[PDB]
Amino acid sequence: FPNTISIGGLFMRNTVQEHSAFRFAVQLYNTNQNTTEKPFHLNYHVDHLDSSNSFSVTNAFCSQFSRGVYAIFGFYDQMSMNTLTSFCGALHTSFVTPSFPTDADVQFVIQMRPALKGAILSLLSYYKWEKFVYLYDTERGFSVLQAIMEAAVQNNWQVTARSVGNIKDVQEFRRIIEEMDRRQEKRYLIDCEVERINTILEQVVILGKHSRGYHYMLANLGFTDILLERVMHGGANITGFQIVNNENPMVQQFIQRWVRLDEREFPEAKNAPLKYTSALTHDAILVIAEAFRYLRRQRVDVSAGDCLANPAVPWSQGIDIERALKMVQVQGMTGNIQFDTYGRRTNYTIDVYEMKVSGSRKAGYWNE
Amino acid sequence: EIQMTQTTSSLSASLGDRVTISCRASQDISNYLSWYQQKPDGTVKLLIYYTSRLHSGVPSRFSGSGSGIDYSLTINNLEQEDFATYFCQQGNTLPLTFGAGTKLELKRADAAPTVSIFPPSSEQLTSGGASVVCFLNNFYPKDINVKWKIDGSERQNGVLNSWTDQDSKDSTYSMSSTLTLTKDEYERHNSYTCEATHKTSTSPIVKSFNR
Amino acid sequence: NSIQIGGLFPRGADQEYSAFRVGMVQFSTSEFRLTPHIDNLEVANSFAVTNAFCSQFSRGVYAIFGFYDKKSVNTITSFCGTLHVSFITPSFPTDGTHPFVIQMRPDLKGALLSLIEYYQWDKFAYLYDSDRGLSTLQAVLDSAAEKKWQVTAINVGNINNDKKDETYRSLFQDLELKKERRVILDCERDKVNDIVDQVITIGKHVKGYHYIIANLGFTDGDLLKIQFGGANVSGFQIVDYDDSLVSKFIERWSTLEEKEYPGAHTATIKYTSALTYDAVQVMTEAFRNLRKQRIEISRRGNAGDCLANPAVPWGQGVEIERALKQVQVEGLSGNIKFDQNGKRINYTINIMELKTNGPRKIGYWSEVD
Amino acid sequence: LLKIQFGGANVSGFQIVDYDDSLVSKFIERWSTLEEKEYPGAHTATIKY
Amino acid sequence: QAQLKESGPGLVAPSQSLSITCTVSGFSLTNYGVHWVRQPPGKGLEWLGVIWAGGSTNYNSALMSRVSISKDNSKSQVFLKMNSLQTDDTVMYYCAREDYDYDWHFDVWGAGTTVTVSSAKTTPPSVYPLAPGSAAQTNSMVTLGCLVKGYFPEPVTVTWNSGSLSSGVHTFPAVLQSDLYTLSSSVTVPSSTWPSETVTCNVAHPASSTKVDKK
Amino acid sequence: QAQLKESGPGLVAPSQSLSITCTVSGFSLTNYGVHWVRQPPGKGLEWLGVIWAGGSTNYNSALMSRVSISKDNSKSQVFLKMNSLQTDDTVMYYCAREDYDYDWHFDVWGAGTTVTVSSAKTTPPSVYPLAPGSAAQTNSMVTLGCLVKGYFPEPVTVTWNSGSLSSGVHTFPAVLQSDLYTLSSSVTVPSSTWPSETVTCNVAHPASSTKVDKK
Ligand SMILES: *[C@@H]1O[C@H](CO)[C@@H](O[C@@H]2O[C@H](CO)[C@@H](O[C@@H]3O[C@H](CO)[C@@H](O)[C@H](O)[C@@H]3O)[C@H](O)[C@H]2NC(C)=O)[C@H](O)[C@H]1NC(C)=O
Ligand SMILES: *[C@@H]1O[C@H](CO)[C@@H](O[C@@H]2O[C@H](CO)[C@@H](O[C@@H]3O[C@H](CO)[C@@H](O)[C@H](O)[C@@H]3O)[C@H](O)[C@H]2NC(C)=O)[C@H](O)[C@H]1NC(C)=O
Ligand SMILES: *[C@@H]1O[C@H](CO)[C@@H](O)[C@H](O)[C@H]1NC(C)=O
Ligand SMILES: *[C@@H]1O[C@H](CO)[C@@H](O)[C@H](O)[C@H]1NC(C)=O
Repeated sequence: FPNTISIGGLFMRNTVQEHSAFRFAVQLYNTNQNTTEKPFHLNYHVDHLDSSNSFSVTNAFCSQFSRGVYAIFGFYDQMSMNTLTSFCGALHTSFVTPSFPTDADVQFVIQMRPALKGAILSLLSYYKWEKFVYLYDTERGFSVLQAIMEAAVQNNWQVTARSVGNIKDVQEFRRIIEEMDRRQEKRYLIDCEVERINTILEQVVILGKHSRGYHYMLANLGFTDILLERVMHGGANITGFQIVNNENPMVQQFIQRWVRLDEREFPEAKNAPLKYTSALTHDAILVIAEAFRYLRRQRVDVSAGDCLANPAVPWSQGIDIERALKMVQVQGMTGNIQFDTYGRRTNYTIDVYEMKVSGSRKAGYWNE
Repeated sequence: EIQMTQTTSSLSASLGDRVTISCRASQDISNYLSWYQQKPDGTVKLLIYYTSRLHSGVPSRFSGSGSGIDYSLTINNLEQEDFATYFCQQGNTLPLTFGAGTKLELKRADAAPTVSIFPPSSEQLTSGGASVVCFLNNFYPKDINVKWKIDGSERQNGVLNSWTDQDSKDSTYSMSSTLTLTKDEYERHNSYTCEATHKTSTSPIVKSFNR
Repeated sequence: NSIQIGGLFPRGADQEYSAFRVGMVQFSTSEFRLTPHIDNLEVANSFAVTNAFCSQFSRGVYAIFGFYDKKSVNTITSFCGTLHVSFITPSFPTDGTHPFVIQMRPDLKGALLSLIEYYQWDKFAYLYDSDRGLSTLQAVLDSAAEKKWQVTAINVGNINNDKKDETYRSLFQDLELKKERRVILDCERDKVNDIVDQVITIGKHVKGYHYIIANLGFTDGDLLKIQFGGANVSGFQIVDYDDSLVSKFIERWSTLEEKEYPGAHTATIKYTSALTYDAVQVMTEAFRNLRKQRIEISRRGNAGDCLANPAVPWGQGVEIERALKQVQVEGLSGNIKFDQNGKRINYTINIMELKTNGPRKIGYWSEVD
Repeated sequence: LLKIQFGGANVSGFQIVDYDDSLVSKFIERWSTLEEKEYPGAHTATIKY
Repeated sequence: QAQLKESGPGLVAPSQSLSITCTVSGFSLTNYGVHWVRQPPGKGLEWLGVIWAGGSTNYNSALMSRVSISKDNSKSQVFLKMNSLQTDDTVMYYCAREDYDYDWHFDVWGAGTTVTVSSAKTTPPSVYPLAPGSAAQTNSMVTLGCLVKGYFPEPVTVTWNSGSLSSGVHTFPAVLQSDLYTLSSSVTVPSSTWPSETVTCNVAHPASSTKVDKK
Repeated sequence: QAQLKESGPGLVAPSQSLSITCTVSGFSLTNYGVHWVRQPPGKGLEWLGVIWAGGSTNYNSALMSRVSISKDNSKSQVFLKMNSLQTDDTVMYYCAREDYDYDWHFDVWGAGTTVTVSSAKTTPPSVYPLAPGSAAQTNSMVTLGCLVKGYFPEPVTVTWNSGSLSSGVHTFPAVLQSDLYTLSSSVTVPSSTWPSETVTCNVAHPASSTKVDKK
């Protein structure tokens, strides 16, 4: 029984802190000095993707497949979502990823980031909105947009949506905010990236007179990375989402072991806050470790060729490995970790933080 | 241009055999070749398209395969209507040079050639000529040689050879040799002999006639 | 000269392959000859698409014709963008300006928004399918927010074929909450017929409603069943059957054998088949322009592996895309003229309205007017 | 009647074969199992009057 | 079904014209192509040319200034003209239809005709009898023969008793010597039929239209 | 398809019962009728009786108080009981299905069984060899034989080399004499196989279950 576990690494641009947390989680697993929780040795190989096109993604995937791995940690965007899901469902290769959850239901894809639309619709039913604005991009799926449209149908709402993914000029943001002022719109929902949310909030602050009497619900898990300091000094609603609790003792142990690292071997570790993607990376390392320990306790075999063989003829132990990655019930940095039969996150908890003029507070927790 | 070739000029088989016919090309044709059949009357039909597919109207007994420059056709069981000329046709680059074309043959027992010598008639001899005929019928296979002898001397000039097709009743063959000379050359010789050398006998069957 | 090309077709595209055969027989030339290597593989599974791409690239082709799903567009824009191989397609227009992507379907969002602004709507429903992207949904939501409209936009694509009777019943029961009268159907040629059949079953095609068949094939569906209902129902057409060349192609099309050519014994023809028949003419005209410009690009089947590291391109293909942008012809979709990106300029879409005697054209639409 | 069932127009009619009886349901259970080639018009859930 | 039939003059002088007419049926000639191909006896087949449905026509590279092709869609006919013929033009000609089934293939072909280019004059054939000589009944079937010598041009129709007696007919092929055709035909009649029944071979030469009956 | 198979005891004593079981398949016994018919060897077939799907049953006029029929729809079986049997009950029995196709006809029948009513005791058979005597090879095939005398009851299975030697097997029928079965079997083997290869006839009597091999 190997005694040789090499995993694949598919890292895109802006994945520096995620790569550092990946390497540090591998280092924490290799330095356990305990034969029970560490019964083998864990290796890896990293390919840094320069472009987001499917050509380089396919080249790096076939490099990892010709090298010979058992699981692949990776990232994807809209340009490389279905390429990775098709190449990992065809060759029966397990693919653990902390990126955005996909729309359809596929196999051999273990998604670490939980879904967001359930807590969004629960907070819409709680706050009782019937007429609001919905800013969105395309870079994190279309399930949230279809869920908002379906809830506007079933509950008779008035959603004024803008696709702001291709907009680069801030004058368009200014005229959209002025048009929503002319429509007397007071309630907002922004499902966008971190830089785009920061840009929209900077345009709100620089344009000004948009703090008192307004409500902004930011549908993103990067609530710690949102530059919302200037908005809080105007007297505005701030509603966000987090999955990383600082009262979780494993999280603060990871903080106390994380801030002592060097910049040379682990960049972006001290000069930046701990993102949610790094916590999902550490939890993915924990899930892979628990799955291979479960495969060793059940004595199931895990053990070459080309990625473009006609036919492929995959090795059938990957179905058993996908079974071993969809029955993991553990407690990581994002709380409880389970999976469904499609690799989506289940039995999880989203922390919701409201920031009023009195300050910041934890308003409650969402349960599915 | 691209030249196609087929080394096998004739194949012999019986009813119910899997016969294979190969074809080679001067360069890679990317499997863009077809296999067609042509009966002896002149009717030409198509058998296999794109080197692997069967055309609508052809039976499922035949098949085709191959790769690169080497293509092949295969027949699972030979029938009575399957006796025809199989030809390969490339269609990659203009001009579309076709193959050589092989002819299937029915296998039977090697029978001895029945030889019959016929001298010239009086009406032909009155015109100034004399054509001694030699008919060798009911033989197997088609490999046979003929020789004419005029009073012991072998003659090669003025020899006409006509080979007939395989009969569909007895699976045999016929051949006709003709030695045509003048009346003065026929009057200067008395005994003329025709010798037939076949695969069934090492000694040639000789039929001689005198005056 | 022999020009080897690749052609990809999904399992189930029978009429489009028949139109491809008719276009290859009809548009044969004298100076050269095309050779399509045909791959009948799946279009949704990107692994089989990548296998067919690398198998065609191992044969060393100069151009690749074929379809693509919305689930695998980012593959085709990648592998044809890096290796500099032109890809001609009759599928939906992509979202962006991708190189080496020559496309046959014109924009439908502009004509649809022009039809709404002609009809002057303010509150309508939009039943869309999630299999050709979400570009039209984003366009109608942006123009609805810019023009103060009320769009009840509902996805329908996630409904299986096993229980597609109670779902549609609950759908049109929920569409009677706000008393919706006007519905735009953005579905393909297969889902539109099922939706019309279920509307006819539940009885919502009387005078008082409205429907828009949001595709180019308005005459493709069975319109003999909501003709005598006669609400208003309208749509868009790209194949004008009143032209001389189109009527000649129909008169040469309906006489074909069904066993020799499947999906050809119809009075009409699907719009993707007409776009395939036009794309064959476009490729033939571009290869004839290269045969007339005295440019020798002849090679063999040694293009190498598709996963070469680094995969170095060959520059003579860069003119070939510049060939395809230099083609201005006349086919079944009217005028065919392209831009620097690969989209279509100077096209014409007819606006059909279904009357009692049949569909009647009320006008045309272009991008310059 | 699967085509004017969801129309909304209330449709009345007369029935002589009550399918809720015991003998009628037994005859239907012995009827729908018959071969179509051996008995034409018998592979239906119902039967003509 | 679709069929094709080729017809020609058969015998023409050297350095002259040669018109071949191919009639097609079962299909249309407005949407398909027609390819004409020659075939030398004992040699490889050569593609003469092809004509497309869109008015395009291509020919061979070695004899591009020697062949021409036209068509009439009303009668569904194809006319192939060939000038500057030589002595090696005694070949066969075939017409076929083209199709696209992932490759440019030939789907429906024709029967083809024979063209013999020679400057020799047409002469009637001479029929001579050929019997076994000895009247010894070696078997129940006796074989007789007819030798047709001095015919021009090929071929002639050699029948036995106007197509009635056709049991055991061994028609040998013809040969050419000094521009003269030499052929032999054989018939297998019964031992009691000969010479009790008249077995007459009829040779019809269509070049000179000479009908000669020889008992 | 629908099939029917009849089974019985084969040998029963006189003035006793006789139960025959008919199994039907491919159809149902709740909507069709089942008719049982006897067949004497060398005489005319006589209809024993019939039962309907609705519980109705009819019998023959001469033996109405001698036969009875019942059925089980769960196993799809038909049980026919026959009492007061005589020495002339050595007959065959067949079960068939009835149908209406403008006439009351028999559509699907069965294989049928043989019933021999005799009070004789079961005895094992005696196998004796039968060679040609003279060793003169008259042909390439030589015939050997086995005579099975004194068997009770009919029939027995006579095979040649456990079913391997089945070329030229001439199995003659048996006869009855003094309540004893007399049968002959013949095998045609090659002239070089005998006596170089052991040709042994195996007689299995299922009445006494006696397996006798004779070389
Ligand atoms: C190294 O890691 C192992 C983790 O397993 C620690 O050993 C002991 O592991 C067992 C489970 O494997 C822990 O649970 C115990 O299980 C037994 C048997 O099922 C049960 O009878 C006990 O009641 C208990 O539930 C056990 O707690 C754990 N031992 C301790 C002290 O926590 C081990 O401690 C680690 N460290 C080393 C070896 O330094
Ligand atoms: C087309 O579908 C729509 C949706 O069901 C309907 O449109 C209505 O058509 C009527 C004609 O029956 C039109 O009424 C007209 O209004 C103009 C206003 O300027 C007036 O000048 C005319 O005299 C006439 O009354 C109108 O275009 C439109 N809307 C309303 C509110 O009536 C109808 O079902 C279909 N209409 C046609 C013309 O096919
Ligand atoms: C979720 O996890 C908790 C904690 O282990 C457990 O008690 C509960 O049963 C789980 N629920 C489901 C549906 O798995
Ligand atoms: C558009 O196309 C039409 C028809 O081909 C042509 O007459 C017209 O000049 C074109 N206009 C432009 C601007 O290309």
